[PDB]
Amino acid sequence: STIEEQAKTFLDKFNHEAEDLFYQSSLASWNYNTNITEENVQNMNNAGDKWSAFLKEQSTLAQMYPLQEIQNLTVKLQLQALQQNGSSVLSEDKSKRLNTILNTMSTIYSTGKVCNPDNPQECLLLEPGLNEIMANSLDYNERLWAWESWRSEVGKQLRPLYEEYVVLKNEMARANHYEDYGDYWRGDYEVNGVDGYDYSRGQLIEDVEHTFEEIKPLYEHLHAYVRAKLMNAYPSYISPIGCLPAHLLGDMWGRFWTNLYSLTVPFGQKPNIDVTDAMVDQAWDAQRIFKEAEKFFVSVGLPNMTQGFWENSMLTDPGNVQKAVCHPTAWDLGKGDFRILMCTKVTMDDFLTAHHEMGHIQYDMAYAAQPFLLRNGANEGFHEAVGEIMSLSAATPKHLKSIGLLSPDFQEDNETEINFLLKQALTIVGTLPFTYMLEKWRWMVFKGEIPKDQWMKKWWEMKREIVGVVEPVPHDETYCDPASLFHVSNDYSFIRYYTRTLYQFQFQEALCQAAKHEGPLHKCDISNSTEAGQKLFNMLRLGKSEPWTLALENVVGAKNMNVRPLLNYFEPLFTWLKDQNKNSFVGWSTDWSPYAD
Amino acid sequence: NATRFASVYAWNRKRISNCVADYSVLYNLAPFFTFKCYGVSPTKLNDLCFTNVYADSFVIRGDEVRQIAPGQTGNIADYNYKLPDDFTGCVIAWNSNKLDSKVSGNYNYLYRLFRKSNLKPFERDISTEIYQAGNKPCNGVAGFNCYFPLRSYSFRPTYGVGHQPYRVVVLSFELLHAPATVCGPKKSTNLVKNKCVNFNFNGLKGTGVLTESNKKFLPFQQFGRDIADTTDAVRDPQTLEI
Repeated sequence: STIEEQAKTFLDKFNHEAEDLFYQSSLASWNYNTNITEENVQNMNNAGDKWSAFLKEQSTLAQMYPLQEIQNLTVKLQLQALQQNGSSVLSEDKSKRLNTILNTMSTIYSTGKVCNPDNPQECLLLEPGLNEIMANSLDYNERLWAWESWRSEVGKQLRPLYEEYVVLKNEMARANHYEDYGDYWRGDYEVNGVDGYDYSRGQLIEDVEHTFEEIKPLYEHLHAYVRAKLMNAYPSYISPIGCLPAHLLGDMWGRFWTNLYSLTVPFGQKPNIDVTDAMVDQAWDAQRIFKEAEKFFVSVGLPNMTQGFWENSMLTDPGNVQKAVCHPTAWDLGKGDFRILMCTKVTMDDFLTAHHEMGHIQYDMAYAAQPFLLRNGANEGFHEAVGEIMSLSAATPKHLKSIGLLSPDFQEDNETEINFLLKQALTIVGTLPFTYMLEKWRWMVFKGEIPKDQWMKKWWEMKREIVGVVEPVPHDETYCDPASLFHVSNDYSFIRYYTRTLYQFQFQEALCQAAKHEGPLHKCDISNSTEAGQKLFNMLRLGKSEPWTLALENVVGAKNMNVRPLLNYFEPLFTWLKDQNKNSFVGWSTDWSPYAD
Repeated sequence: NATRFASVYAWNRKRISNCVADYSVLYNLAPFFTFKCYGVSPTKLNDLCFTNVYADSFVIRGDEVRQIAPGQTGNIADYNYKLPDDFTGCVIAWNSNKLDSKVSGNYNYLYRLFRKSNLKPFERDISTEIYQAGNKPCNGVAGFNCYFPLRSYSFRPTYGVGHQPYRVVVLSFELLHAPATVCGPKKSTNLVKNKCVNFNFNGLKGTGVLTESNKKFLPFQQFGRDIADTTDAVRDPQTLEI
């Protein structure tokens, strides 16, 4: 009856079937990714609609009396993830139409069919087809087809389909006491209730701008190095003063720069570090590649795994009769369990993702006894930022010697680590301004300050001053260049990849200051140190019971988002790109266009 | 080793009284998943025994076995059950992936995570009370800052180490001022005859030579005495022989 005694009793009949109605869509989506039959897709639908109605049945009966009577800090930090009503504040003709437009947006992205209009008699499949023809085709007219036509037959009707989708998306968040849908992705970043550590949603707009100013000397030297090495490849297509064309970045849009590594090799006389030729001699199988990778988890100070991980999850593809989709996703299925489905091969990129997908297991292992609202990341990008600390530490040549992998007498000079660090520069730094200009494009079209004719004209004007690319053909107001990706078509957050590269670097810069490593941070390995886990164990168990401002105090000690771990990780990369750029053009300019002939 | 069990708020009281405990097939064989407890070691339970033993049957997650501790606070230890500071029992868990689970969700037994207040140790609360955290009443339904408690399980044997069905049987021991009734196993040795040896029987202790007796006896007796009040007879605790 007293007002101060009543803290929190929501987690009885909410937090026990928040997992369980998702559980019946968990394995039904997992059997959809292993056993694609005619009846293993129907159990995803009727059980996933029960969990989709569970978040709206309790939201209609939670509309009585307001929030301001609470005193405890543990009550408020879980309350923000349940009081979002979602789509249930609109009418009957407006709310259910959002469910139908999201099912027709993911179908044409996966089952698209676009090919050559000159000779359309042989027309190929998109997703295994066009992903691997970008790397080997050294022709200007061949790479022009795979970028232009894909947004010309798939993205031609999304432009009259995305304009009324943004308009209905403003109504579901303006009724949820927010200013827009633009801070709905920043709603997880909202910190309230602690004095001195208040992080509002309006503070995040200047914070991404503050960390982008010091990356402009680092990115424009990588912008001038790929361009200077494409003179012998493309002599009369790319200008040395202007920007690079966007249809030759190696992928479908230019988020990852991974296929431009073999053409921009600095020194071709020395071999790259390679595990693929030394794997087939010792005859490894699927049981070895997770057991010695779990030896990396014991040696820091995290406890062992029991028999439930080895007999439930399989690593081999179950025959050639049944199709199994094997995208690398660590399955966070509810209150702390992980079944791993990965089509493993003898591949270095498969070996680093074995430490990546198991790095999302070790974050959710420590708060497995915590509630499900606290069983999440500190933000959306906090889950994958603490997962790739095991992959950058396993690509270290000092770790490969202790196990028995590579040759025991391998030469390590100053010209060895530079080809490894420019491989990491097109994986970490190469996606960093590409994450910026799409999230700023999302924050400029949701508020509605711009007209309909400047919807796509603002997209190609940002890419010639942020990332330094220019389109070879111009687009009218009927096409869409950013809306043909995986995260935007299936309505996923794109802010989670900008904080993936920032929170990962803050943890690894201080992890071997506890383990007492002398040298650069790309030779830092966190193995054979039992005191290196104790700095992480108070951070791996804080989840959302403590916010992300107090989560960074025990490792790095910075309450704000800083750029200083990103600078001294690449300290040979800042010095050795300077002497080779004495005569080229630093940066980019807004005058060169390929269609301005 | 039952085929059914109960809820963690609907704990049955398996009253183990006037029994003989056999731990040579349960503790020494150990077919359970983990065998770890505090307070009293399980090797001291064969040589020490108690007045009244109480047991239960409940299946929980593998994450809630850290909550079952004397003096524990947290998620389960103050709102579903509470172990007291004088807890002299032991907590044994076993994975029950093939028996206690159910396909298409386990929707039969329920459990809680929070409560109105801190419960007493060994409290059987089966209430369906209506909560009110703020200043306006709820009239039986939930609300903004108004919640309600009572939801069931999520068990399935295809996943990892977090929330598999772990059958936890807490064998609570209690020593009272009453004498003991349930005591565990103790080993036996062979019997030698016609030699001056020592005696360590069930109710006898001495030193003498065992010969064949030619007298009559009562089977509810422990020993016998001669005309000079000395112990000259012993009954075997296993066989009906003097």
